[PDB]
Formats: sequence, C-alpha cells, structure tokens
Amino acid sequence: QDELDVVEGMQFDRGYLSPYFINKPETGAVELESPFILLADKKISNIREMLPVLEAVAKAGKPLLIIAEDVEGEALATLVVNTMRGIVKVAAVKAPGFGDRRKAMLQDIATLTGGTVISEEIGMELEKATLEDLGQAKRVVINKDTTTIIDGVGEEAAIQGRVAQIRQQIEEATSDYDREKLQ
Amino acid sequence: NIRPLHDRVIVKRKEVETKSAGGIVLTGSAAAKSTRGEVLAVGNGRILENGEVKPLDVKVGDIVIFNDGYGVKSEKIDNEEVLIMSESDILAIVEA
Amino acid sequence: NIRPLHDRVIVKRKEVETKSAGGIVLTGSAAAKSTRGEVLAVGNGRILENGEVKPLDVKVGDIVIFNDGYGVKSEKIDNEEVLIMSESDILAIVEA
Amino acid sequence: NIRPLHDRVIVKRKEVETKSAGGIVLTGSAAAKSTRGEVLAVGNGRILENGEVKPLDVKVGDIVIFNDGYGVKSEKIDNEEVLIMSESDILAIVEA
Amino acid sequence: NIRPLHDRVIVKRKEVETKSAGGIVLTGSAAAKSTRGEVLAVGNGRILENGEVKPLDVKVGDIVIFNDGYGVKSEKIDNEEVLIMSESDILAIVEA
Repeated sequence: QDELDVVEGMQFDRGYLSPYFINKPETGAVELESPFILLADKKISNIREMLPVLEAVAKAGKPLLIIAEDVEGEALATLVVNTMRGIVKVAAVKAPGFGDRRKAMLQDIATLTGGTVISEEIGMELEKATLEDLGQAKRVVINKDTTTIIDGVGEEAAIQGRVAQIRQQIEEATSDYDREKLQ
Repeated sequence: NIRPLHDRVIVKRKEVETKSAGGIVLTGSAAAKSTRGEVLAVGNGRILENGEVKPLDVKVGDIVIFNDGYGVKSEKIDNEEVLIMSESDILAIVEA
Repeated sequence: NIRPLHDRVIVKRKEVETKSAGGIVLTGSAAAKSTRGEVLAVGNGRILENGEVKPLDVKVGDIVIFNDGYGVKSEKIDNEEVLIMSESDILAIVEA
Repeated sequence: NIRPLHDRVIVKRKEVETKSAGGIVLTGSAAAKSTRGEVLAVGNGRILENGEVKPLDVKVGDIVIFNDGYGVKSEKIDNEEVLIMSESDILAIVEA
Repeated sequence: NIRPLHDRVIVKRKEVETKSAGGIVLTGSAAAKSTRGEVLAVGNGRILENGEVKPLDVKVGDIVIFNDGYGVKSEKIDNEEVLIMSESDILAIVEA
C-alpha cells in the first residue's frame, strides 16, 4: 500500500553521536523537553571550549542539544558521563550538510530556535558562549538516524525573512538539484 | 620510612579533579594529573660548593605546586604512589 | 594564598588586547597573549652559592613585562589563571 | 616609562637603510633590519654571584651595535617598537 | 674488593618483584627492574672546587632508591651484577 509520511518543523538526517545519550531505552530515542540549543560550526574534540556553556546549562537545569560539525574524543566521553550522572541531560548531533551548505542549515536552525552559530569566522568562540547565545526549542527528539526540533522558540519575522532570502537564492539558482536543496 | 637526600623532596600527589567548578564531571584527558601535592618528606638540604648545607624552604606537611618533568621520579611506598623531585622543581607552596 | 619559592614570581596575565590604536578589533591570532602582567606574589629571593638570599627587584602589585617560555608554568588559583616564572624571565617593570 | 631589570637594556631600533652609498634604493631583503640602535633605558646592572651589582657600561642615549637572537625580545611602548636585550648581546657602542 | 672513587657508590640491585600485593605473578615487562638497592661500597666523597672532600650521606649497607640512566654503569664482581653511580643519582634512602 502507498504510505504518506509527513514530517513538520525541522528534522535533519543526523542521529546521536553516542548510543548512550538515549533517554528512552524502550524507544531508543533521546527526548529533551524544552532544551537549549548549542550550534557550533567547528569540530569539537575537547571540553575546555564547551565547559562554561555546560556550567550555565547545568545551572539553568534545562537539557542541551549540541548541533556541531563533529563531537568526538574526550568531549564526547565527558558529555556521556555527565548525561548518566544527571548533572546535565545533554545530547550531541552532527551538523547536517557539508561545506558551504552545512553553515546554511546551521543558520536556518539558529533562526528557527532563536540562537546564534559559534564559529571562527563570525568572531566569537565557544568559551564565551552564554545562555542567550544558545537557541531554544520546545521539544527535541533524536533517533539513530534523524534529529527533529519541534516548536523552536524563535522570532517569526526572522524566520520569514530567512525564508524569503532562501526564496531569492532559489530564484537566483540555476540548477534543479540545488534549487530542490534550498526548497 | 623514606628519607630524601640533599634537596630532594618526597611528595604525595593530590587526587585528580573529577568535577568542575559548577559540577561538570571531567574524564580522560580532561582530568589531568594534579600539579599540587602535600610534602611527605624533606631532605637535609642542598649542599653548596663551600661544603655547607642549607635547609630547604619546604616543610613537611604543606601543599606545594611543583613541575612535572625528567627531574621528577615516581616511586611506590606502602603500595601508594609518591614523587621524588628536587626543591627547584617546586614552584610554590600553597598557604591557607 | 600562594607563596612562590626562591626567585619565582606569581603574576596574573593582563587581558588580551581586543582593539587596535584607532578602534580596529583584533580576533584570533591577531589578539595574541599579552606579555605584560601585574605581580601577584614575590618569592623570598634567589639563593646564591654562598648561602645568602637576595630579595627580588620585582615588588608586589607592579606591571612587569616578562618572556613566555618553558620556564613559565601555568596554574589555577581561585579558578583564575596565573603564571609562575623565575625573575630572570621578567625583562622589565612598567612604571607610570 | 619602562625600567629594565638587572643587565637588560631597552633600545629603540634605528630605521632601515632605504638608500645605498651612491643613491641606490634598497627594497625587500636588501634593506635588512638595522643592528644598531639608540639606548632608551639601562637597567640597574648585572647581579654577580657575590650579591653585588655592577652598573652596565652602556649609558642612556648612546648608539650601540647589538646582536639579534633568541635573547632579544620585542615590545611595544607608546605604540612604537623597542627591543629588550641583555648587555652581553650588545657588541659595541658607536662613538662620534 | 671494589672501592668507588669520589662520590661514586657501588650498589647491588634488589631482586625483581615476582609477585603483586595480593599474589598476582608478574612476568616480562610487568616485573620491571627494581630502582632500589642496598649499598655495597661508598666512595671517599665528592671533591669540591676548594679542594676539600665531603663524605657522602649514603652509608654502607642501607637500602637506597636511585635513578637508572646514563650516569649508572653496570659491572660484574664475584660473578654478580652491581651498579656504579654517582651520589646525585640516588634519590633517597629507605629507613626501617
């Protein structure tokens, strides 16, 4: 039979970076209720850069989801230990897309969630990131393959402006595959 | 008992920090070896070129910040780890 | 409190310059680590070969220009960064 | 004001030679950094092993020929470049 | 008989530990060479620059913890292995 699968809001094909992040073992999916959103445009391997953000999140008490280029090594390990220890309910996922296009999706998620992307080019580093820098969303669901952000707490006007900008780029686009990607 | 010679000092290394300032648990390379340790034993003192002996400024039982390197040696006494290092390797002493 | 030993000095590094002379903001490698810092603690003094102790020419609370290198060690006191380095590593003292 | 410590000397480097003897303009690697500079500040003097202090033979305001190397450090005072180097790095003093 | 010269010391190395604390047998690289040994012979003493001779702080027949390195030499006396090393290589002396 022909089936129809409709996914609303934002959902990108990037699963959790560790199976230990799963909050709900019976479904195998991390479920974060009203979590902070940390959008990093650089690969993360140590915890020193991300430490103050973790302290601020733990003080707030809300969960955290880190959309990053890549989390691995010591930083992933300590995030895992902190997840089980209950100090911070934190999940880490890879940033969707590739070079010159991954940044676009990161900015889209930042606009949707009302956050800011951390990168070397923009100017600020992960050490100086604060709670206001982090994005906000009502719900976050991570599975083995896809991550969904439900009801991101972002300004509607900014979302519409970014959508209009992407539409303008689509009008400027001259490739079917590219225009489908921005669609 | 272990008695260090000349300016050497026997120091028990402090435990590795397993938590951050706000409660973040550090694991692996994040929880590096501590550079501070309490002094377990003090030698007689460094011998100068004139033959005199000058007592070390480090006392027994104080917390000192030292520098790890080739001059620091590891030893096992009462199946616990201690470090033997010269008084020059100790940068400072923690007070209060 | 931290008391440095012999000629070692505890210095808090000054903040990195985030702006140029005319208002240009420097980021990344442009805003390098400052080589100047205020002196937080002064040791008793360098011990000479005759056994005497000569007080260091650096006082507590003055801005000094020093040289970063292997002889300078990094430490964390009151979860703030400080540097322990010998008095020879300090090139000069900033006056007025 | 900057006061160098011990035998260190603060020297402002002379301008690079932009012309040859007969008027040929040198550019790039041809106009190398000058090894001569006027002395801006003189330290108290080198400390000997006996505890005494010997004043440096370099005075304030004389042109000295020095050697660039690892012992020479670069600093910025009144947004102008100066060099801090030991008195041993100074080969000679230009007179008249 | 072997008489070491100046500050050199003849020490017989202790046997390698073939068992752990609770009875686990260590073999190969697990049972490393012991850094402790009893002193077999003590030299006259280190000669200072003034011509005097200062007796070594190590006595004959005490257990000392030393450091293996280039300064330690291996020798065979009464077809048994001994080590000749300077008194500076000995970190400490085991008491009781």
